[PDB]
Amino acid sequence: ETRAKSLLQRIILPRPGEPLDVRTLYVEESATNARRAHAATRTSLSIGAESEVSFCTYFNALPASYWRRWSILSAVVLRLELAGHGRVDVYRSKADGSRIHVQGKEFAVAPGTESVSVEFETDLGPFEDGGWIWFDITSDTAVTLLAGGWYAPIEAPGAGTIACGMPTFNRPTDLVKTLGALGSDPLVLGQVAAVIVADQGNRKVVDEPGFDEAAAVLGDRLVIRDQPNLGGSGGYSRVMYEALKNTDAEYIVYMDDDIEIEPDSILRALAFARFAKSPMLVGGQMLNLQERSHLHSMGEVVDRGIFMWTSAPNVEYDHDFAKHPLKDRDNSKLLHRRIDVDFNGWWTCVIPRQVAEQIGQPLPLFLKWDDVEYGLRARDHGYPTVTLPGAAVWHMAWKDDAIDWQAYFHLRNRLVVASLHLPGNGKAMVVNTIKATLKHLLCLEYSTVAIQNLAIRDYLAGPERLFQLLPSALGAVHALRKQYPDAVILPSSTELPLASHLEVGAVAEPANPIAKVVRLAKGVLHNLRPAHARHHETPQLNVPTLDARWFLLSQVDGVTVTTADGRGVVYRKRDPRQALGLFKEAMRLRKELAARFPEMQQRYRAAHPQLTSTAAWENAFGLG
Amino acid sequence: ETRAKSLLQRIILPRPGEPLDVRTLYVEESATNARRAHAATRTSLSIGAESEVSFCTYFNALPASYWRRWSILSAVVLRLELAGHGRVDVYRSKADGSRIHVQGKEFAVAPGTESVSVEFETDLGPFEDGGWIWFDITSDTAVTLLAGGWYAPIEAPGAGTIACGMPTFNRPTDLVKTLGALGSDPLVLGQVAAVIVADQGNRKVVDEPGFDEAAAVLGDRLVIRDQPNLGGSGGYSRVMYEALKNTDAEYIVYMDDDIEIEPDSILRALAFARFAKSPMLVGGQMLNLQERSHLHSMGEVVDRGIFMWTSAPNVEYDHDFAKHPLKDRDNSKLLHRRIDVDFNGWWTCVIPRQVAEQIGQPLPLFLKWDDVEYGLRARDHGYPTVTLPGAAVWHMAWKDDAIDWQAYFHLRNRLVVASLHLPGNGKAMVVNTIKATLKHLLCLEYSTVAIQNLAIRDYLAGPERLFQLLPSALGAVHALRKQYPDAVILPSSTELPLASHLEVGAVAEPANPIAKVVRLAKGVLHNLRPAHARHHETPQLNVPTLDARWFLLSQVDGVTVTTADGRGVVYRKRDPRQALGLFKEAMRLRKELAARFPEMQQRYRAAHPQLTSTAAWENAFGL
Amino acid sequence: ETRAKSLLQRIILPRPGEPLDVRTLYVEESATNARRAHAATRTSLSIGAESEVSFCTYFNALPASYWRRWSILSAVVLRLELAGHGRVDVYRSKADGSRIHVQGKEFAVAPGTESVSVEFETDLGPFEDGGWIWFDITSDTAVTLLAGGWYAPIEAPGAGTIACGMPTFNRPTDLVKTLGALGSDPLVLGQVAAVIVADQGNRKVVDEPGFDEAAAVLGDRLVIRDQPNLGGSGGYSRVMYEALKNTDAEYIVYMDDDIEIEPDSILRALAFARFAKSPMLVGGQMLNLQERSHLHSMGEVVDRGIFMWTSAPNVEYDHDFAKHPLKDRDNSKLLHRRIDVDFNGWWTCVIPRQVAEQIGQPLPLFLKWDDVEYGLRARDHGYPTVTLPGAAVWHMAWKDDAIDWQAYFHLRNRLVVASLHLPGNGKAMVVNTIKATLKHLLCLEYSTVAIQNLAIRDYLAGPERLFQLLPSALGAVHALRKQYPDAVILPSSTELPLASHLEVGAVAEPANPIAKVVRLAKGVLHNLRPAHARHHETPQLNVPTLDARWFLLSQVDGVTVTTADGRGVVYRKRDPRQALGLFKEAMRLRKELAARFPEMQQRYRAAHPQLTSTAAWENAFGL
Ligand SMILES: [Mg+2]
Ligand SMILES: [Mg+2]
Ligand SMILES: [Mg+2]
Repeated sequence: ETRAKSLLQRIILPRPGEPLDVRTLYVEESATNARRAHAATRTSLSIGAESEVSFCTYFNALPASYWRRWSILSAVVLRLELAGHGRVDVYRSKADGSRIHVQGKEFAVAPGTESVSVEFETDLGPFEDGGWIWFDITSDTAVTLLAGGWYAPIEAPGAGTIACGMPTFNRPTDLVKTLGALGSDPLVLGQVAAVIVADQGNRKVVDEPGFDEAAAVLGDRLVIRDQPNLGGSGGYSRVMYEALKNTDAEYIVYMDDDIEIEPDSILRALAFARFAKSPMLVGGQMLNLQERSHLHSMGEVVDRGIFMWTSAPNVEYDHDFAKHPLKDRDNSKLLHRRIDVDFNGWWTCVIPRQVAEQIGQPLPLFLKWDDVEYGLRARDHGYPTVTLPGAAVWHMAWKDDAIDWQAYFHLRNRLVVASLHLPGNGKAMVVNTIKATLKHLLCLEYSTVAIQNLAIRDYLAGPERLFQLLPSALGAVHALRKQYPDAVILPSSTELPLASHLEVGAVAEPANPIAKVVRLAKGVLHNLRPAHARHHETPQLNVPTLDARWFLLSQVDGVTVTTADGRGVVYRKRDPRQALGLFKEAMRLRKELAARFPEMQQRYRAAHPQLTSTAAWENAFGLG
Repeated sequence: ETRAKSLLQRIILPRPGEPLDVRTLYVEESATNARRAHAATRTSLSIGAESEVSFCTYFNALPASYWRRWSILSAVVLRLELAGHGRVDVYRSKADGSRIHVQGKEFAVAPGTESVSVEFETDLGPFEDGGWIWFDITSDTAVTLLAGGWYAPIEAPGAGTIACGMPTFNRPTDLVKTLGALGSDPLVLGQVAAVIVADQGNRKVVDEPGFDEAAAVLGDRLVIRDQPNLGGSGGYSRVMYEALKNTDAEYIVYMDDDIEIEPDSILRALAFARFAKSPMLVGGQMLNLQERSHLHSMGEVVDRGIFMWTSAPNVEYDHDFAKHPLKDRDNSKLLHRRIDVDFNGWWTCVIPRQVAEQIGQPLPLFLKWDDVEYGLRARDHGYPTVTLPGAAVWHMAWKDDAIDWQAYFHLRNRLVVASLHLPGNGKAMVVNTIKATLKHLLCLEYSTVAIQNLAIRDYLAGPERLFQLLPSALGAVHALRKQYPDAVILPSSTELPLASHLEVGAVAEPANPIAKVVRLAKGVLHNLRPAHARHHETPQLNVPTLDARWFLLSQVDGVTVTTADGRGVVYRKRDPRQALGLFKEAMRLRKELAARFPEMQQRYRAAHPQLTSTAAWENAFGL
Repeated sequence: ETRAKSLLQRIILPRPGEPLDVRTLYVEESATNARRAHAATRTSLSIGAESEVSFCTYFNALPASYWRRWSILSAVVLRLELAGHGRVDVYRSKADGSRIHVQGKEFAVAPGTESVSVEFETDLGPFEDGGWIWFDITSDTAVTLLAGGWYAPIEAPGAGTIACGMPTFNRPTDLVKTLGALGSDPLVLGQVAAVIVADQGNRKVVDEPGFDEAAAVLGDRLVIRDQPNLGGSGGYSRVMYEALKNTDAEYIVYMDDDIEIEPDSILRALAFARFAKSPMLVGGQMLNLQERSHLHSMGEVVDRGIFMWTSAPNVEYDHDFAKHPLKDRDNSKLLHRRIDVDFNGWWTCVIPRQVAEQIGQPLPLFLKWDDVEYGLRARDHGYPTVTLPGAAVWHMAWKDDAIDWQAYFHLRNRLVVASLHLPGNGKAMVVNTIKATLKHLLCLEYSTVAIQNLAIRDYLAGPERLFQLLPSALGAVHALRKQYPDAVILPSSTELPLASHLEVGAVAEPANPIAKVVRLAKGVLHNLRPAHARHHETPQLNVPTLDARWFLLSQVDGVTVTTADGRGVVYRKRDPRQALGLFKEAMRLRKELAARFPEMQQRYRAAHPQLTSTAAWENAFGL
């Protein structure tokens, strides 16, 4: 007689010996409890007498606003199996984090039996701008939650079969763990029709220890394809090609090879994609793999002025649930607002087969902006994208991605997608790139300016080169970078002579803004003077990563800057002649870009159907 | 199968009944734990079920940046012996204290066995500017850590034999405690080849109760010598002399006679010196003996402008770990930066035998600026000094060391080392000493100005007088100070008449700098008028230590000031004639110093091999 | 073998079921302890395994500064008896609250025996400006402190016999409870030779239930004497007379009939009075009876410029140890300084027999300014007064003591004592009383000025009327006050018609000081116009106690003000002619006082020996 029909989200609990900071993602235990809640299994919990455990957490709370805005559901059904005497209280929240009591039931096991069912049904009405639904358990005796989860009162449409896919490149140790975690949960395995791997490196995962057991667990689902290193674009395009050609799944699940999979997130994203009103992309969120209690972002959009991907409104990066729980209205109010996004990353993303077969294959961009363009294309075809809170995987956050080789792909493809979606003349984007070049030159980052000029040149060459540059651009970018001293990395600062500290002045951040202006003037005047070769062989300062800002780099001639991860240093040397030459070349290229932008818009929008075609990608993979 | 090859740092735990604030130096227990962790032994811990214990502490976290910058080690190995069912998560940090989860494991004891081994291996890659490596234990059941420690994956070079040495002076009880603690650890005794003591006081340690048991535990290693009071310089010089002459050890371990020795710190410094790329000095840090949970300084450098020793960059004094643990990124982020130092104190310092035989013996400076000069000499000879975190010893911190007799030895030697490592004319140092003399004369500290003039006069006498002033300057400084009223310490303010509180106005510090300037003007105008003798007999105020600042001593004629430790008072009296005369004499001496500084530089750089030779110190030891 | 000789202070512990906030005066348990410490008796504690208990509390910490400044002791001996396995750590503090570790010992009961002795001896050296000495107990297993206390390493001078004395007036229940508490401790009764009571009321203590048992416990020490109500002055004078005539005790102990006695405080004050360098008055502190975890004052002095009793330097009233313990360096630093006082209250005060026989009897002042004058006379006769921390009793603090009848005795006796100890012409005191009269007239407190004028008149009547006004001033003040509407208390504001709120403007406290000035101007202008009789029958506002300030009372014609304890209201009314006449009379009397001040000084200083004679008080007692 239960209203529960289809499972949407299980009540998952931490692992044996889980760190205390990560436990906040599952349960919010009250400090007044004289005993910590012991998690016997991954779906059961054991709390002692006179204890209160709140499930207003990132994993066990239901985002009712998302299930109201995009799902065909009118109400949700909470079901719990309990043993012992206690009470379960169901609360909801508004768009500003205010707690509202919904219902409450005092439960106890009937004598003669062993367990008791507690069931609530709450409408998705008051969640127009945001809000969650959660439940707290306040025990009178020793209470044990045997099982629980959220349900939809109607059966799930379709079959729900999914084809997973991960592009890998010389990361077999992590791919083995990913496949094992994918095959560990039988509920997830029951929905997987294929597991597609695109090995683009030389160290094949087949030759990795621990691979055969996970492969036997997955059975015939595992399909590994070898191909040249075509980057993330080529890898995910091969995944989608295999899923659309050789598997009969209803949803393609883009994943990454270096993620820690929470298996219930896949089921949550699948159930959300199945109950959607219209076909839509359902992506997952990212938790920091190094700080596992941190949610990296609630959602991402793209500023259409300068055309640049940024955080969605009411979103702040890096949220620590251990320090600021979901109940904290001071620091976690923005988490109670429904976040509307333009795109979602491919670390975990669900694409319906209809959307994939209609809008086509990814663009041959190798890396960067390959997911933003796909999200924008899906939106233009009438398919929105939702970053579903609760469904997430663990992956490393973002370092020197705007300085190293990536600074090439970040710019070129930025100009490509802008050719396909930026409305207007694009002068604001050119001014943004001009000031970015100014900053790069003032910070003694000349290889970045060189490779960005190369990116502008390769972009102005037309879309007909996009498939030729797919496997050969990275080599040229690397060869151009390694000819500048600021790109060659050393083991440590000891490989150079000791810091002389000669001719060093004020290099600390200014306080008042007039000091900022006078230091900018000082830095301009200093960069105008010819440098001293003395500081090109013996560095002046050993500057860390965070101390390497403009107010320090604009007053030096030669400085060792420590890399982001702290594994080495790079010797940046100031050269007025080369700086002026790179600036002149960048301004020439940007003027030509501002002049030819309508032509490039037309050409890229005309070549887009040929770039997303299946035959062109078949020729790219070598299946001619 | 284990990658462990050389023990570098043992996981040590607090003593039975250890104070809670001191326990934070070893373990960081979570407040949500229902039961406090019980340390059965000093090398094992027992935690209850569903508890978490973090080892990101001052004694159980490896300073990976130091073992990357100066050691030949490419990686470290963490080996743990555990009983029960739980999980061990090894983390690291960056230069700003960002916690990076490195690697986790879940352990359980198989049925039929008594314990399990948990081993990790982590490279020393991402530690260019700083960072630690630690591990946390989250228990599912009752979990007992039987043993654990850090291990280098290669064997240790050499033999690891050490010769420890402590100069003592009328402190036999603390020396007996130190000798007992030195021979308490078997792993430490296994590496000690000699224990040299230089008794310079009348109260001999051989006549102290409890000495014979510690002597029998140490064995033939204990070697006690007797010599006149030649200060710390002479004591450590005698220690190094005996070590290089009669012992075949590979390292000399300078220690102090009044320290509480953490035994594993000696082995940590030894392992850090043995795995060094080039020979180097591996000094230890100093924990406050009175506040046993505080670390005094991460390291010390010397500013070459005014030439003065101070805290290294990114170093603040007095860091309480009980209040600000290592995990606190708000108040402990500076402890995650690799601190480069110029020298290290001789409360615990490791000097390789090669370095000692090459650079020589300490200078005959008696007290102050001896370890600084020795570190700078080692640096000039191609040997750096590193203050290794985690390897520390308890000892008192610093009070009146800028007013009492030490103000002599601190200034004179400050000039001596300035004749050796100060590039330039040295006018900045002279201006700094001029303004310091101004501060002293405004604070009615005339004895300090007098002994500083005496220090300048003795420094301008040349290096030939150094060995003559080694056993004779202290008595002269005492006889000079006992002629001033501000240098005579009374038992209490009760020995003087009651405070009159007459003619006492603005003595509380103001809040605006304009008022600071007008009060400085008031004090300048007050130090010009002839003082009233009535206030030189009956004091005006009974001022405590903290209240004795310039905004009070410049508006008074006679005041009793309480000493730093609070065991007495001193009667400071203002005299315009004597103040002006001392100022004139100090200015004349500093003019002569600024004029003759190149001459003194040449004289001290030429006579350096003679003052650091074995024969001169043998003549000084009475040998 | 033990250096302990004389018991100075026992380590006392809370009562069964003691409130948590009161437990902070005895023990400071660590919040991390899994179990709260249980005190099976008042002298034993039982702490569980892995727990820390700090005795740096108000009762179990030794004020080393006071035992160094006023006592002949050179050190203090801490002796404890412990069962179990743990560690004791003795700490001290400086004058600013910095914790300095002194010593530490690990204890464990030897096999066969049941308890072990732990003994420390610490010199009273570094306590010139302040500081305490305490000990912390950190357990390993179950630990039980059976008994402990502080000791002097020399025997106590004299016998230590004390004669107690408590004046009472119609308080039989509290006096019986006080007698029971005084007789409950055998260590206190062993020193008590007499318990003197001066029953000055109609209801006698002899007819109170529960009196016979306390009387039988006290034995023949209880000496009750009946006499007319002569106030506190007469009661304490009769107590001193009886103690000096009919008992052979060494120290008189003034107590109050309505205090909750901590019995060990008496022994602490006695030990401090015996070991003193010179004879001195060792008084005790006052803990708030309504907030038992609060200390009212660390000490009291008297400002000589305007001659008014106030808090001593570095003394803040009302210190809550439950919220701000002694270890809190931010909110309890001032408690770590030695407080020098001018006098001490008579709720608990030890006066040596020599001092009492020499300086004489208290002055016949009825109430107020008697203990101040006695302390000043003692100080003039070379006998200082010291308020000893740790030795305290519980008693009510202070309300309306500046508006009711007490405003009379406080002013008159303020002048009298001034005539004995005020250097100069005393114009500042007259100006202070003038501005106080201005404030009283602004707040519609006309009876206060009406009785202050009577006080100025009776003071100018000469000291020959002091013994005549002893049993007659209270009735005159009462009959004069009850003729004013602001002094007649009503059961509630419901006795008057409801508040009309008519002609009520700005009554909230101004923000910027310019608003304060303009509101003072408005209030001055409002007191110039004729008052409307309408507001004299129906009140305008029902103003609480804390809201009855000048900024509200200076802009009204008739207001009900609630009394301090909240048991009634008074209908204050404004009358411009009456206020003007009271002001004129006050100015006349104050100009006459400022003119005749040297005359009254000479007269009172000449009459003081006759007013403190035994014959005059024998005449006053009816003997
Ligand atoms: Mg990846
Ligand atoms: Mg020392
Ligand atoms: Mg009373």
